Amino acid sequence: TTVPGQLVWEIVKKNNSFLVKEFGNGTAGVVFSKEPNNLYNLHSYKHSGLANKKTVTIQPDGKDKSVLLATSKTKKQNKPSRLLNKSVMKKEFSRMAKAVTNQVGDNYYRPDLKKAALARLSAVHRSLKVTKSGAKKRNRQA
Amino acid sequence: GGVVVPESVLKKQKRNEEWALVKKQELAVAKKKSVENRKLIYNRAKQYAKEYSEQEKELIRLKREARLKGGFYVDPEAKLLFIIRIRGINAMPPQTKKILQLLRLRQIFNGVFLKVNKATVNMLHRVEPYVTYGYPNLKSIKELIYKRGYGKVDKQRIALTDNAVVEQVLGKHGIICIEDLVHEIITVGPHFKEANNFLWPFQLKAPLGGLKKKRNHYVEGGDAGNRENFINELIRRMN
Amino acid sequence: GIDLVAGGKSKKTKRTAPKSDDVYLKLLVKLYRFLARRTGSKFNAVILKRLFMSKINKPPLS
Amino acid sequence: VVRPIKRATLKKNPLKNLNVLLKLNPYAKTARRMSLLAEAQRVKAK
Amino acid sequence: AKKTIRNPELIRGVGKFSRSKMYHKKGLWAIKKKNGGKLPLHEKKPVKPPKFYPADDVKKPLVNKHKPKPTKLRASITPGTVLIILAGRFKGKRVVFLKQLTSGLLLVTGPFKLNGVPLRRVNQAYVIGTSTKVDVSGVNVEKIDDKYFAKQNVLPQEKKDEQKTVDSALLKAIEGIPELKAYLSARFSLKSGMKPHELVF
Amino acid sequence: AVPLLNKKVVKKRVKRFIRPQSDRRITVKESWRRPKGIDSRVRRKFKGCVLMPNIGYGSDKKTRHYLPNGFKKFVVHNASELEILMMHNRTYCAEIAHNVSTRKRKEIVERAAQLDVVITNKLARLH
RNA sequence: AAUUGUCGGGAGGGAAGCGGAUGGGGGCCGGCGAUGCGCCCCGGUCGGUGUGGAACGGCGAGCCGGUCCGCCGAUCG
RNA sequence: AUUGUGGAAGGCAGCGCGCGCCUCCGGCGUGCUUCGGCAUCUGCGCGCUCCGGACGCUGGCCUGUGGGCUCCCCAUUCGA
RNA sequence: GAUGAGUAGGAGGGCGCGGCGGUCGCUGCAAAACCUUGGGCGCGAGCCUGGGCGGAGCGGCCGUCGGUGCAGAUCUUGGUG
Ligand SMILES: [K+]
Ligand SMILES: [K+]
Ligand SMILES: [K+]
Ligand SMILES: [K+]
Ligand SMILES: [K+]
Ligand SMILES: [K+]
Ligand SMILES: [K+]
Ligand SMILES: [Mg+2]
Ligand SMILES: [Mg+2]
Ligand SMILES: [Mg+2]
Ligand SMILES: [Mg+2]
Ligand SMILES: [Mg+2]
Ligand SMILES: [Mg+2]
Ligand SMILES: [Mg+2]
Ligand SMILES: [Mg+2]
Ligand SMILES: [Mg+2]
Ligand SMILES: [Mg+2]
Ligand SMILES: [Mg+2]
Ligand SMILES: [Mg+2]
Ligand SMILES: [Mg+2]
Ligand SMILES: [Mg+2]
Ligand SMILES: [Mg+2]
Ligand SMILES: [Mg+2]
Ligand SMILES: [Mg+2]
Ligand SMILES: [Mg+2]
Ligand SMILES: [Mg+2]
Ligand SMILES: [Mg+2]
Ligand SMILES: [Mg+2]
Ligand SMILES: [Mg+2]
Ligand SMILES: [Mg+2]
Repeated sequence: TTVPGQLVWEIVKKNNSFLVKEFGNGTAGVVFSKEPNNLYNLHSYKHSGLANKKTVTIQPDGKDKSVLLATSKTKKQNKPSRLLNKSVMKKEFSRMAKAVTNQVGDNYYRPDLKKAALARLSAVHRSLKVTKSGAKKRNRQA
Repeated sequence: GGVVVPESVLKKQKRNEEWALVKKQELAVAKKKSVENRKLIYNRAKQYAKEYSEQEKELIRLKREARLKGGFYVDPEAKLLFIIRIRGINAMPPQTKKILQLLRLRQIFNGVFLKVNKATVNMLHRVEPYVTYGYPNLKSIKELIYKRGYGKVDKQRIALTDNAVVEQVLGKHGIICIEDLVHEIITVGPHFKEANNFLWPFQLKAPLGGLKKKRNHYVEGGDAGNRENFINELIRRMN
Repeated sequence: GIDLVAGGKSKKTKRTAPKSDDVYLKLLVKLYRFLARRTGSKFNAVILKRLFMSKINKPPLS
Repeated sequence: VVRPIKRATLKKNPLKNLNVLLKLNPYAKTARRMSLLAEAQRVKAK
Repeated sequence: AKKTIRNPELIRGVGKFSRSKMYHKKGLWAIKKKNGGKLPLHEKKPVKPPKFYPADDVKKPLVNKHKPKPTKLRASITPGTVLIILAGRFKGKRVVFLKQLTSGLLLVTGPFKLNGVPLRRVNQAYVIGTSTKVDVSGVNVEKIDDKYFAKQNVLPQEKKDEQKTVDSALLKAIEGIPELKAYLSARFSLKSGMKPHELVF
Repeated sequence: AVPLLNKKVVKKRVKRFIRPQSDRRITVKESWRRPKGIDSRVRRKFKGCVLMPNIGYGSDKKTRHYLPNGFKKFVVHNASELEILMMHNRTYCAEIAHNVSTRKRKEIVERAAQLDVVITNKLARLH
């Protein structure tokens, strides 16, 4: 959020319940964020699911290899129960890829997250296929 | 028909082409300026090359002319010196330490050019055992600037890979190419101070073949002091 | 060896950022970091530097 | 009011690399050609 | 059109004639007249959806302008030259050099009858070229190339006949030179006090 | 998973920095301590003595903290934390925490196979 | 932990240990080292323009969209 | 002999072949010249190269008596 | 782009110990401690992990706090050559 996103980032960038830090604060330090609306799970203002009004969520939905595509509604920032515009997709990857491009880049929602969303969709879709059948290739070549 | 482009995107897109248009014009304007400069530096280099040969033959003619008349021809005193530091930075008396800093010789085997005048010569006389110097020939000046020449741009050491580096600093003085820089140094032109200061002190290597004795003067068989035209022989082995 | 002082490095210290943790001040610093860089205005550069300064270096004006 | 939005070159020895020398001193090519031609005439003359 | 290069090179990258001379030879003056006193101006020469989007942007290597050149042939090695193999199972044997293949390797023959070395490829770095030359004018190896030595054990009869056809033309030349047959039938070796850096080959 | 790293790992030093005289005295442990003594020959860096660690030994920043397999380690304690590496499976490899039960390791290992996430110690305590 | 016995490996011409560099002998390590990818047809499986509904969205009344279900056409992926 | 750091740019620089003819190691037009020559005409298109940092080919080997090792014991040269 | 010595001394950024306010987890399908010729990471303080032993607790992260880090003191107590 109800306040500017830049202000929220100043507050939550140091400490929040979704911040995962390991190996101290030296060179070995590794930082990740695990909020559901962070495509790359990176602790950055770009990918933050807390400091941006417009965010993209792509994750498995229920069963039957369904993929949920949810985007935060701009006018519902103060209504958590109705903030997400969910869209369950259960078609081919090509159809799902077009839907993500339409709801992220074509409407100028978050064009800077188009690449991340498609990669996120690609990763989620591949994992669903493996779960149904199981691992068959080690993906170690090249 | 199709998603309506928001006003913000249109405004950014409109300005991008304007910047691109202005940016594009620079290449066309710069390209024409560069083309003219290549002809300019080509003719200057041709002119400088002719001048060097004429001076060499002019000196020979004068010496022969004096011989024919039975007199003597005193060659003009050297206008340019090349100074190389041959001693380290340990156990430095305060006076020598200050003078070497003013000469920009802060490291052993560093080298610099120096104009000849009573003020500079007297300074050099006071650091005689710590340096060796002489009169550099055209070959030595070319090799140093071409192989180990670096320009001081905004107090940074920049390799003289392109003539643009030379023009960026010395352009206002008429020096736009490395050949102009060579000509200014060799002839000690009106803008020698700026041209010479623009050159970072040369970081020479240890001499191939070594030194005789750094602790004695060149006259005694050592390596310190004025060796006149024999500095060129040392420059070959250290460049 | 090289005859320099402290290896040619600066021994001067100046504030490159505010010491405060005030989130609003940091947003102002970000705003005027951009203005100074993209405009080259001397006014913006002066404003940016004074935002770093301590309390006693920002005295009140009656 | 914002102004328009805006790596080290490996130094090569012009005394050995011809193209590098010509980039700095275009007249070097003319000097090189004349020296080669002049030597050829002297060798032939002898 | 022009039959020979206009500007021969005195050295690599430097032509014999200057820009002013080349303007006369290029004929730009003649071209200017034919086009109304102006040099003609030309014009510049005028998909499937991905099945997987990588999470990390792919990096492509920068352009390298250096192109490999064909392997050079040592001046000491000329067709018909006798070579000494320095490595491998045939180390020390003296063979006859036939030609250089496109890959840069040397095509050599024993001949197989004299020393049991068939048509084989030998790297130039592992041979020494002697001063002995045997005529190979009558030897035809135009049919042999790199593909002739490419894998895909019994040696097919086709290659055995091919060896004999090339070998036969070479035996007559070898027999002409006295003591050359025995020379090619004996391996080179170093004896006591024999200094390789002093030997003449 | 194909590691994204392509530059070779160059270790400036593979030997550890052992505390001076830790061999002589049992009570003096091997963990490094800077010798502060006035006469300490190790502190004064006499040749033929124990070496002291300094910043010069710093490894290349591009290959720092990379395991020999070509990935960086991230410690996971449950299945949920494993999912954080879904979009970094070419850069980060998971390692199950030492104190995770064998029952919960099976879930993590199974989930990692679906996500193509490398597990460094996937064979731990399953026999 | 100091310290002791035993079994096993190894070394030793008035100390031993330690830094650096290899080697010998051990011990240990399959993310210690891949086996995929692209294009073809055989079969199998699973979904497909234009009109109807369901629950919503982006831009700000109105335009501009995707998801899911059904019906036609299309006949590929 | 040592070495390939970078991974966004076919840029910069110097040339070649076409855009006019000839007998083709060369010849044919202005300006200047020390009579040898000359960045005086030398523009465009497509290419080449000592040109904004290494690419290519081949073989060996891949559960072996193989490979690797920062771990262990020991030996040796130098240091201590 | 330049540059790298450091006792006494100063300062910065970090490592580690035990609580407290929060937050995220682990554990009888085996926590802490301890053992190891297992392996790895960091210039380093240290950290992560395999195996063993053990049989009931423990850890990460943010903030905050302190009876918070030992080779020496003819140091203290206990133990042992
Ligand atoms: K024992
Ligand atoms: K080389
Ligand atoms: K192998
Ligand atoms: K030793
Ligand atoms: K806690
Ligand atoms: K351990
Ligand atoms: K604490
Ligand atoms: Mg002294
Ligand atoms: Mg230097
Ligand atoms: Mg020598
Ligand atoms: Mg001496
Ligand atoms: Mg003395
Ligand atoms: Mg130094
Ligand atoms: Mg100091
Ligand atoms: Mg280490
Ligand atoms: Mg002392
Ligand atoms: Mg354990
Ligand atoms: Mg014990
Ligand atoms: Mg590279
Ligand atoms: Mg220091
Ligand atoms: Mg603790
Ligand atoms: Mg032990
Ligand atoms: Mg801890
Ligand atoms: Mg307490
Ligand atoms: Mg205390
Ligand atoms: Mg104690
Ligand atoms: Mg003490
Ligand atoms: Mg005591
Ligand atoms: Mg006691
Ligand atoms: Mg006793």
